[PDB]
Amino acid sequence: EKTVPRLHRPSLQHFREQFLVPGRPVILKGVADHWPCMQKWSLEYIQEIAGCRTVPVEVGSRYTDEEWSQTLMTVNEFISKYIVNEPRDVGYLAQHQLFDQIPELKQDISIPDYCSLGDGEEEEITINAWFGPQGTISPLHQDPQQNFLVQVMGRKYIRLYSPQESGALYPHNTSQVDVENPDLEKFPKFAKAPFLSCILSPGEILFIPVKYWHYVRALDLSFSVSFWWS
Amino acid sequence: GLIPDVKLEKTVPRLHRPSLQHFREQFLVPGRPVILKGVADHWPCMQKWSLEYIQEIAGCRTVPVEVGSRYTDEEWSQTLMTVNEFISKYIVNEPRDVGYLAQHQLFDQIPELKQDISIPDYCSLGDGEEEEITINAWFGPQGTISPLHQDPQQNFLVQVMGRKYIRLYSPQESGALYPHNTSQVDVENPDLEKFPKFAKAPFLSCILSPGEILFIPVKYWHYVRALDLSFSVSFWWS
Ligand SMILES: O=C(O)CCC(=O)C(=O)O
Ligand SMILES: O=C(O)CCC(=O)C(=O)O
Ligand code: NI
Ligand code: NI
Repeated sequence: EKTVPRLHRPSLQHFREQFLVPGRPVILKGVADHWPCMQKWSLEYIQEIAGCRTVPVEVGSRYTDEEWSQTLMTVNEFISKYIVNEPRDVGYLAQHQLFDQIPELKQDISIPDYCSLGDGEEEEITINAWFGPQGTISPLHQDPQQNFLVQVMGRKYIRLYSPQESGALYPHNTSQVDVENPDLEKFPKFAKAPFLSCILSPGEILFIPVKYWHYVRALDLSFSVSFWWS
Repeated sequence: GLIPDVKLEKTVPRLHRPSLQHFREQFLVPGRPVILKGVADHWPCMQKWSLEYIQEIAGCRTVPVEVGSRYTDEEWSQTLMTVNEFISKYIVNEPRDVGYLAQHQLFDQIPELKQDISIPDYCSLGDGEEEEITINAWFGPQGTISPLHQDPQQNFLVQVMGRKYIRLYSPQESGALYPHNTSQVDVENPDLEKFPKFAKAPFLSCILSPGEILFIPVKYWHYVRALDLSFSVSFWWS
């Protein structure tokens, strides 16, 4: 497939002019790979620091509002039931501001310098945790802000469609199409829609331009951190 | 739950930042207790460690919690629980029984907390190595009691939150304390008949407040009762 480009610590100017302004995706290397989270986060570290904390957990496909659901449980309960022993069902600790809830963890991360290129102020950047077993899947969708998706534990497969291709994406903000199991009959335009893809690995940051369409499956036990900014 | 009448008892002397040399010659060598003022009062823990701060950072960690008084081995016991469950059951609202997060090396367990304290300069006067210093947390509701006892090293007990009534007896007074090392005597309710030699034994005492450091010389007998919700840090050094 066509792969998202990878750059080691590109200047602020180059990032702005070649990716930010024109809305082109890119993977940034050498930027987050030495944040303390990269060496510190593990099942055991997370359980030790945050195991007792209460967090929202998704179960089900996020294609339709009616198709998924969240329940509150401790981090230990979530790891026990959905990661370790020995998951029948798929649970995802997704889209949760864990780092406002647990300021100890926020110390293990950092706000990417590139964020200073936007209009908004730093305090207004939304930082979400995405913590889950191999096999979690976020259906194709778009978000209203710029995004730096930081991979911390494990790898994700990520597929990206320009907003220029919204039409071939048979929306309902979220696509009706199962990106990895599409129905060629029900949505013909899809299969020839062009895209970029990647396997996002620890230390790596994917820049997802505002409104850019993205699909995401965790290949391993996974932990990512997104920064929604403007 | 009564603030004792300390101005009627001999008080431990208080000094503001005595010099190392004065501390060495007049307190360490002869083994005399003293309260050091103006040394720890600006440690970050002094402003930082509210009850809510401690719960936020440390809440999930498992910690040993003592129940019962330590007058003999069989009279007390420890339960391992989270800091949250300790605070919940033994600190907040109206707890029925007394629990004490006592004598626990919380600072090796949660190293970030080390940034909020320091090794007192005076420790460099000992023979030991800085790494060999043992730092313990003592976190408990109003009313915890540590019975009269001695420890085998020098001690700087730093008060961070709340106050403690402390009574001290020199090693030369052991006879009048009826050791079983620990004493059989309940300092604040002594049995005069069973322990006749206790009433006249000489002692120093104090109410130790936040920011203050109590120097307990090696083997000096000490008894401690928390007057409020309390948090102390001890440095056992040699
Ligand atoms: O990582 C995922 O599973 C979804 C990420 C995402 O949609 C986002 O960060 O905006
Ligand atoms: O703070 C207490 O209750 C006891 C302190 C103590 O015995 C010590 O630090 O040696
Ligand atoms: Ni998204
Ligand atoms: Ni002691």
